[PDB]
Amino acid sequence: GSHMQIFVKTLTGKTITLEVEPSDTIENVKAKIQDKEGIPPDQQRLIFAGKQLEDGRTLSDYNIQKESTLHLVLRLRGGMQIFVKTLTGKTITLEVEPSDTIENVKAKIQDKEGIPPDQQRLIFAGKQLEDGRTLSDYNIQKESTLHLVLRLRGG
Amino acid sequence: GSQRSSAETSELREALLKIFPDSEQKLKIDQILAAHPYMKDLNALSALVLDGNS
Repeated sequence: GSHMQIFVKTLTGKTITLEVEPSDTIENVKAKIQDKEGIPPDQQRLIFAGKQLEDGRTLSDYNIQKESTLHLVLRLRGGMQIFVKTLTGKTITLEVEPSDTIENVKAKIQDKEGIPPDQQRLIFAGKQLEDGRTLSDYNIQKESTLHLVLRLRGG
Repeated sequence: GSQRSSAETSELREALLKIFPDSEQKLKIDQILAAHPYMKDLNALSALVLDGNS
């Protein structure tokens, strides 16, 4: 038989043991994990020696041998806190969801600090965030820090 | 709502290096931890490593 054993380490300490074929795609492995642990494949990110694995490629493509160990990172969903740092040294705390727009987020800042959204520029990972996008568009994560820049305004 | 203590940051750094062991990843991990001092969730930190949001 060409089947073989591999291990999938989760970030909760649990190690999942799977039976696979070198010809199995990453897609198949995620379905095996769902069958075993109930985790939907759309939340699964599989990693081997630091490299993220693509759904349409095989264990063989990645040189994943018998007894190999993969790590499982989960995509987080639902409500979360983010932190917004100002030039004056303030850290504003916001309750948000990945689907909130940048427009929504600026409105939440206005509710907390009275700062007009048109005066706000939000920065994440060095990038200015554009109004019609969502937090998830920029891959913004739970407890991340954003930087709030205040434009010059005439009032 | 509390910035990580040095021990909390060390614990997350050591866990991330096990997952992301290349020399370039080591630098990006440190830059991400420094940029986001409230992050305590290893999945969320891993997302920033995986999608290049350093």
